[PDB]
Amino acid sequence: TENLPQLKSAVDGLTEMSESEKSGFISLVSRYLIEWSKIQTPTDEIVVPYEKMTPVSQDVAETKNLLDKLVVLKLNGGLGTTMGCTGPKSVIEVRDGLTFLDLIVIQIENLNNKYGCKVPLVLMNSFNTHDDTHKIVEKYTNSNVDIHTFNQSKYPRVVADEFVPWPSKGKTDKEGWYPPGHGDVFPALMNSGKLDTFLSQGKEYVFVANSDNLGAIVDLTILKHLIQNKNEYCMEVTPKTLADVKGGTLISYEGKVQLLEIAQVPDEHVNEFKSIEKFKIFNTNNLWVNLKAIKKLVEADALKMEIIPNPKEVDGVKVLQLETAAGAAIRFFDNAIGVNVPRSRFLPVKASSDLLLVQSDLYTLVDGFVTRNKARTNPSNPSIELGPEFKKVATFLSRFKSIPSIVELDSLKVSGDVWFGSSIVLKGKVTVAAKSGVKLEIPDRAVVENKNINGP
Ligand SMILES: O=c1ccn([C@@H]2O[C@H](COP(=O)(O)OP(=O)(O)O[C@H]3O[C@H](CO)[C@@H](O)[C@H](O)[C@H]3O)[C@@H](O)[C@H]2O)c(=O)[nH]1
Repeated sequence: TENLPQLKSAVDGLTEMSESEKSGFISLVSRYLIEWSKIQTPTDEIVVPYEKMTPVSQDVAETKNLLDKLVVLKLNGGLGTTMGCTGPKSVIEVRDGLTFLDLIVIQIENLNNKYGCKVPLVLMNSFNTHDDTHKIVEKYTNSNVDIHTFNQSKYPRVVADEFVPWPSKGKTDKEGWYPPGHGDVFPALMNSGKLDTFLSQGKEYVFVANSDNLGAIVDLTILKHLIQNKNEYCMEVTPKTLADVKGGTLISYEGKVQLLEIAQVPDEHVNEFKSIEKFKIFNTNNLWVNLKAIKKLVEADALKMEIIPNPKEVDGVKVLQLETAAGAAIRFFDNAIGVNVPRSRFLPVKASSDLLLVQSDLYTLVDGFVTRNKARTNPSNPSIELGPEFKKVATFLSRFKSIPSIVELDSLKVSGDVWFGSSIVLKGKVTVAAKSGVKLEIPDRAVVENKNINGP
């Protein structure tokens, strides 16, 4: 529906929304209420190859000067629900009993203890993760890193049929609201005052990343490039692969580079994105942004990102949750670029199949970094697919007495009730399928190479 003044009225009726939230929400709604025959590929001048960038000098002074201007920030608004875990997704243990946050903290600690810098870490969480995060972060109280947190905007989900805020019908508990996407990082950094708290200290850029992307580590070649070339925004993209279905690509449109996402794509064109031909790059959501520019553009209300409707059905009630993507803000910044980086900077962990990959001998932890085995000569990881039986992390761990060796694996598909013993080795293309009513136990020490195991 589209009665806007009617919508504003109800929004102001919702007392728990702060004034700044009511405003930002109404602006989104207002704007809510793609000539494919023009889409272009960005030139190499706009999307710079990382290998062409100049590394820092041997004098640590240059490193300290750059680090003294930096603030690191992570995206932590999500829960561990997909992987059968309660709490923030960042607090799931990924490698060696260390959580995603623990590894990110170690990494920055290693930076601060290494260079004598005091780069601060900022966590942007959601109401669906704030208090739990608040509790966990205290563990790092004496760590050599200042951990800052803040909550991004809390907006009312909108009932789609009648177009009114769900809280107005009385859905005022947690399921009545939602965080408006990571694009909200810009106004929320302002609303939180952290931006002004960092500007009063000297920071100039924020490195933004998904909390569950293990490949998102600080890269000095990239930070250097933005400083010397005055790039106010840099989006790390990676070559698009068959695995990259759900996400965005960077495109040139109207002579500027911009994120292209599914809502903007005409019906008769959805598989071309999926292709490996038309679009050859894919956003990793590792974003580098200039802080003064964020302040300037948020206060001027310039960040007009495309809306992502994300519809859901809760308790039966079909609702709409309008959101935005951080990468879509790239078209509003000056001298903005994409940098095409190797997939080692893009290791998302979204299912227990990814944990199998990261807990196996394909990787090891090195000073807080999940480091790929170099004995793996072929860059690509093995494709791993596990049935629902492996969905909950605890059940996944119960089903692998030890994580099997997969350095020599091309692909593993597991289905049905399957339990694995310790010290197993898997090579090539492997499948294990237990039929209904059957439980399959892979004994300890088994070597499975290019085999289809369909029963005892
Ligand atoms: O309201 C929200 C929405 C998400 N997140 C966090 O944002 C991160 C990214 O979200 P996620 O759903 O994992 O990914 P998408 O938003 O689908 O994609 C992002 O990340 C992909 C790289 O993994 C890029 O290709 C896409 O351009 C970029 O939008 C996660 O850590 C979330 O915790 C928030 O902080 N707040």
